[PDB]
Amino acid sequence: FNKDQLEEFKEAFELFDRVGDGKILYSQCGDVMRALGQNPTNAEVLKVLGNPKSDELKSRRVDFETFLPMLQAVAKYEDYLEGFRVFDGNGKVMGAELRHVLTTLGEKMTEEEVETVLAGHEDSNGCINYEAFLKHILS
Amino acid sequence: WXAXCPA
Amino acid sequence: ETTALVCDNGSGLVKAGFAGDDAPRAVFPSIVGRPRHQGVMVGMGQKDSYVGDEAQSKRGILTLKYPIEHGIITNWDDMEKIWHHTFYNELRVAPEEHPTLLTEAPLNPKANREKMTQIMFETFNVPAMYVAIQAVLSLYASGRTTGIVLDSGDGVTHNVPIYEGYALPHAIMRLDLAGRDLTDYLMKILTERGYSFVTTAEREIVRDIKEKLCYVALDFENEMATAASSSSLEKSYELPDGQVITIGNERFRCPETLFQPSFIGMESAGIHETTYNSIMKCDIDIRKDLYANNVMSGGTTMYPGIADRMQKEITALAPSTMKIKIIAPPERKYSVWIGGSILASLSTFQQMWITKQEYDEAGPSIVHRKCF
Amino acid sequence: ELYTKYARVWIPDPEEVWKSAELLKDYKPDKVLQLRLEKDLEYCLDPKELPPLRNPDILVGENDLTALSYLHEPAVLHNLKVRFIDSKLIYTYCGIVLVAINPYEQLPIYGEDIINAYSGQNMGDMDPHIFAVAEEAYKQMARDERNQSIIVSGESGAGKTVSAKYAMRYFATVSGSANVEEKVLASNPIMESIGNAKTTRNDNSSRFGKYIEIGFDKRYRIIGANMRTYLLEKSRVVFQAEEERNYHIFYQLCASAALPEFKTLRLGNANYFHYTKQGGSPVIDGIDDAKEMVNTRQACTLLGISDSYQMGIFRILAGILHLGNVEFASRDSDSCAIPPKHDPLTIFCDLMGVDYEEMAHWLCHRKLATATETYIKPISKLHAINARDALAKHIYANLFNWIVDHVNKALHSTVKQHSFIGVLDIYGFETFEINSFEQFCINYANEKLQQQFNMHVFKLEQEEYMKEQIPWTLIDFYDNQPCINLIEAKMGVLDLLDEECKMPKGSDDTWAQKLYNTHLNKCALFEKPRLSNKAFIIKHFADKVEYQCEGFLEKNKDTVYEEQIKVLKSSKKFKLLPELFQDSKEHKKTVGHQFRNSLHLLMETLNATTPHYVRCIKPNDFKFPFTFDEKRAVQQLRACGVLETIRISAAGFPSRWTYQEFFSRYRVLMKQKDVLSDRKQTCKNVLEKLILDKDKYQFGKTKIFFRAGQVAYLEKIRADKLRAACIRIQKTIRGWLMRKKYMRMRR
Ligand SMILES: Nc1ncnc2c1ncn2[C@@H]1O[C@H](COP(=O)(O)OP(=O)(O)NP(=O)(O)O)[C@@H](O)[C@H]1O
Ligand SMILES: Nc1ncnc2c1ncn2[C@@H]1O[C@H](COP(=O)(O)OP(=O)(O)O)[C@@H](O)[C@H]1O
Ligand SMILES: [Mg+2]
Ligand SMILES: [Mg+2]
Ligand SMILES: [Mg+2]
Repeated sequence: FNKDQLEEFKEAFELFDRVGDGKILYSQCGDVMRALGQNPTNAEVLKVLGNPKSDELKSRRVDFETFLPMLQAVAKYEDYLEGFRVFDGNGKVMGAELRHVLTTLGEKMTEEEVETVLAGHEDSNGCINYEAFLKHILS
Repeated sequence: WXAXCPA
Repeated sequence: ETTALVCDNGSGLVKAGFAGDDAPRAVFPSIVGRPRHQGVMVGMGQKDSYVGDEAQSKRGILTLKYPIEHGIITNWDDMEKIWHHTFYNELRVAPEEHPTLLTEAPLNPKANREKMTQIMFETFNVPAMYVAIQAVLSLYASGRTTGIVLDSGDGVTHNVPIYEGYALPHAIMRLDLAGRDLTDYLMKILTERGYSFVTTAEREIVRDIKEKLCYVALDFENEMATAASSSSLEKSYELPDGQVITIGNERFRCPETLFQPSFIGMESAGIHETTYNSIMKCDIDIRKDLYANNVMSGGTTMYPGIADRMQKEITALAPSTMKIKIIAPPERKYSVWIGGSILASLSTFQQMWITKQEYDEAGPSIVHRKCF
Repeated sequence: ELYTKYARVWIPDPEEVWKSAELLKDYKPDKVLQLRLEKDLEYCLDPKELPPLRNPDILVGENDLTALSYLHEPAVLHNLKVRFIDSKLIYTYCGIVLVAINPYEQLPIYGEDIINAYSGQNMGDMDPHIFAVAEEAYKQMARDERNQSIIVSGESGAGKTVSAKYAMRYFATVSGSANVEEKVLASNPIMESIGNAKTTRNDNSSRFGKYIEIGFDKRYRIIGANMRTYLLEKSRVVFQAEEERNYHIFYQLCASAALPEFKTLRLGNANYFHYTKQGGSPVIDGIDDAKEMVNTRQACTLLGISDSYQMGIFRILAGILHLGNVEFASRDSDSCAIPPKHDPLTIFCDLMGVDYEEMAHWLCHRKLATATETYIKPISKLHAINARDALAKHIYANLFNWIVDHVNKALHSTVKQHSFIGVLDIYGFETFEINSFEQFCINYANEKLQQQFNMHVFKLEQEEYMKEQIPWTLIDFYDNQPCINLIEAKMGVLDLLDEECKMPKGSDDTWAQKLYNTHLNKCALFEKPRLSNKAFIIKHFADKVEYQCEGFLEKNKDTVYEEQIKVLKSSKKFKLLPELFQDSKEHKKTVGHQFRNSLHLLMETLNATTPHYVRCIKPNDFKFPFTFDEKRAVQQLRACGVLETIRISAAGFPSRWTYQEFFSRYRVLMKQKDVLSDRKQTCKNVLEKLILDKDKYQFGKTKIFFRAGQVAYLEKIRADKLRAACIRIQKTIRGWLMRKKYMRMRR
């Protein structure tokens, strides 16, 4: 990272500082990485965090300087398409089925998150154009 | 038999 | 499937039948007759020789020979005639299809068993066979595994002690006295009362008198006194020509010679004393179980009163404290065949047969090792 | 290996025979698995084993226990449990076999609309139901001229009668009709009364094989029915072990005695007569014998046995009871005699119309005839008691045959029987704390039926493999023939027992010793229990079973002295007693030999025919409606042989898929590069990529055949791929929405 990147990342980090100490919680580190363009799994975030225990994850606070090596380490389409083609073969995906899989498999998300991302993209039949949705969510 | 008796 | 033949050649009666059934279905005398007079009528179908019940029916014009004298087969082709008559005429069974079980007295020459075997395999082609000791079979008959068997047929008498299924071969006694020679003695004592039976056909009549009228005197002396003093003891019998003959003391005097062989001239003591001298050759732990069983077998033990005479004088010899029991089943004339009938139906026994393969490998010598 | 985080495995437990556990740490090849239990356990892997895996849940609950990709005990005991408890479905296939569970509760499923629903449908069209067996038997009988059998096996009370009843109701309704089923059903009271017993484990245990053959005419209307019986347990008449009873009718009879009709019989209480007394358990709860008597006579009357004959039958049974009391006083080891003026024999001869002094003479003597000459000779008190009991057995067996023949005379219809379908109710494999000659025979008849089953199934799978053009040898014949030769060959256990009866001074000690000498190390199926010289073990198909020698030489003896029968035929006091015998080697045959012969008649009757199999299980001891207990269930699933049927099916190719359904499951694994529009060849390519070894799958014309554990592996890798895709998508979206809240935070 160059000076400009370090400045933008620190500024972003400080916007997420909800206590004024120039720090975020470990549990926000992943959020900052995602806000900064990373797409880590919860497992990857915990791994770069050093698999913290619940207590230090929830209350130990780290400043930008300790977070930064983790962001660096984290920083270092066709599969995404096949992944969407998993749930198809007319190029569509049920909104109900996507809701079910997102709320029941993997690193399960809430129904509200899924409603938020799915809002306005499904048609009357309940089908999602996944290539368009993917391009939209990758921009 | 063969000796000590008739049969 | 196939059921072994069980065949006892004896002396006198052949008795034969299938294994696994209750009684012989062929019983007939082992006698072979040849005609001795001149054939006069032409076109009669006159026949070289007769066997069994035929020779009994025609005996007026025949010489009758017994092919077994003292349990030794003396003439071989008259014996082949008797076996041929048994299988084809009496049982009507082809011998190739059936194992055969054959019966013999102990301490008789080995050549007898060898010839019996060589004939059964080579000329009858019997698929398997065995040769069994007559005494051993009478315990299978009476349902025992222990006892001293006293067995007497025509010809040979023998004692064989058995204890828990082991024979004790050093203690076997054999005695040539029994059965036929009672008849030859009976002819000489009848001559004293003025009847003369010489020819071989007349002997068959004497033998039937012996079967009907003889009985064993319980005390020999008192009965000779009685019959000398009275006529109460005297019975009369009718010959085949309607003559009538009358027999007094003599009828008990005949079977007494089993108990005192001196009369006929033999060396040895009577059956009671070879029986006791046979128990005395056994070790002392088992005598108490031998005295508890004495098993009579074969037809010479069917005289009235012979069981009670045995029990009396063996009790007189034996130590005082013991039960002497004599077991004399009313069926004892057949006991050797009934025992062989049981033995040949066991499944354990199906390994014991001499099969034709082993004979073709090793020849008639095998019988001595593979059989007892 | 297959064991991973997110795995599941079955672990054994005392109180439900298996319980689920989740594999809490990935396992690497060492004596430990971390397991989580629905909380925490550590479980030894022990010599080695691994615990049985748990089937992926899309397979659990389907109609066929061979559809499971892991086939093992806890999978069966799981499917039958969920399907019975949750669905209330009581019928389930195991391959060919239908398994049926007794609900102890009525159900709507037997309604006539459903009778119509099953008719004409093949086994594929529908869920399992008993009508789906009856329908197959019917249509095969029509399709191909051969007769058909239906074979029903289970612990008594597992509903074999109700299964047969609804089976024949299917025939009556489908054919049209003539009132057979009413008659057949109405026979059951009497054949329960003469034919069943109490047993240590059961009441109304049936001790015989009942074969009901329904005849059809050339229209395939029902003509009528015959009945045959096999394998009757004759030895129970005279000997019962503790907490057993004699056949019910003796206790119905004794409990009746206060009734006027039976005043003449002089019946005592049930503890007076030596044949009822011994097992010491006169009274059953939940029944009143005195009512059951009335129900028996009422069934006799409905089947049209005149009251004169009924009083005949009860005469003869009072005869058997009184005969039992006769006592012999030995005078010698050779000889025995009856006490003078001895009352039981006086009552027997009065009941039976014979001379007191003839029976007094012939019970104690036996007669042997040469061609020319005949002897009467005495017999020991042991041989006398053996003969009295052989006469009791021979009377009872003839009386049973006569009642069955009268029932047949009322069931027959006088028309040419074009073909028949036959329904066999027979007992299953049996094991107690103590096993004795009856159990030995029952288990041998099950070894024979299990062989027939295995051989039939093997033929069917050879036909299916030729139908899919797959070389045969891949499936091969597992065979219980060495255990049958162990039992019934010459120098087998039965042969050496029948030998030991006639051998002099036979005893159970010398018998056991003969067994050890003959078999002890020469056969892998015969074993000696380590601590006893009086017992032996046979490794039957279901399990090892230990038998005591202590009974068999008493029980195995039949010999009947013909003279005692010729005495009984002379009876003129009443018609039935000579009529029973009216009818030479059979008088010599031992019980074991008659059992073999009856079993050969049965196997010839079934080999004439093409079988269909049903199995029945009690789910609990206490008749609780729709409640299921794993510890009785696993017992009966062994006893019924289902748990070896599945073991034999687990070798080979039990999992079968059509290529279309295979796409419908597994498009997800295939790249659209890999898909041809030739589907069959697509799959031939893909599966060879995905599963490395050509062994574990056979291609055939319309199906794929899989070794057991493979479809589970495919489900595992499918779930893993689908999860990985879900992870990619959801992290992408959840990162976008976090970035979108960051967009709000910059703003
Ligand atoms: N399919 C079924 N539907 C309803 N009840 C059933 C069913 N199968 C069995 N039962 C019940 O199970 C009980 C016994 O069945 P049943 O066939 O009469 O046994 P059983 O009289 O002992 N004959 P057995 O099997 O030889 O002992 C009865 O209460 C039936 O109602
Ligand atoms: N009822 C009888 N009383 C006395 N002696 C008999 C009787 N029956 C047969 N015998 C004699 O016994 C012999 C036949 O006995 P048996 O046992 O048949 O001989 P084997 O055992 O050699 O066949 C003959 O000497 C016959 O005289
Ligand atoms: Mg003899
Ligand atoms: Mg019932
Ligand atoms: Mg029943």
